Amino acid sequence: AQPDVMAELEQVVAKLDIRRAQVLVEAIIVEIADGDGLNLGVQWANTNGGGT
Amino acid sequence: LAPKVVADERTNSVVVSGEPKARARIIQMVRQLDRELQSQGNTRVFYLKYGKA
Repeated sequence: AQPDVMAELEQVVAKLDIRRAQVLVEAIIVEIADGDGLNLGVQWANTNGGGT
Repeated sequence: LAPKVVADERTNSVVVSGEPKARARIIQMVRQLDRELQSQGNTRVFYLKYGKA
């Protein structure tokens, strides 16, 4: 380009070529799970009377 | 038959064709516009911080 644009492109480049900063990204996924089933049940069977 | 003005963009050279009064005054006009840019250009680059380019 023209020397006037060359000097303009030279500033654009210098700004655009800036050392891009780095990022360390730690994620922390914590899950906790449990629960209580309970099955208690009573059955009575009698020949004479009847059963449940 | 009077002095005329030109330029080359390969060497970026002013070309005059005419009088020595034209040599005298167009060497002035060479110098008038041979000024460089002062920091701020035609083109800028904005570093956006929270916005995505």
